[PDB]
Amino acid sequence: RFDNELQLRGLSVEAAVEELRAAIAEARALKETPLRVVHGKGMGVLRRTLRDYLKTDKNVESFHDAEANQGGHGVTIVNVKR
Repeated sequence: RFDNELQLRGLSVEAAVEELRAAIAEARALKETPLRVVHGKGMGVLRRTLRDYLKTDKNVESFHDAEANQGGHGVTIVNVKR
């Protein structure tokens, strides 16, 4: 069980990006990091599109897959700028 988990499974790419962008902006304002982005594995459509978005989000310090024990490739960890 975790804090700052964002549930994006079953969303469209556009909807998921919009939610992720809002969540990150919120986290930056509240000085909260890291975020756990729960997108699921599927055919990897959400993961790839959300990683693609994250490479240029102004608020992001870094991002990577979760550890194997904590969702792996179905979760992206976002380190938000402090």
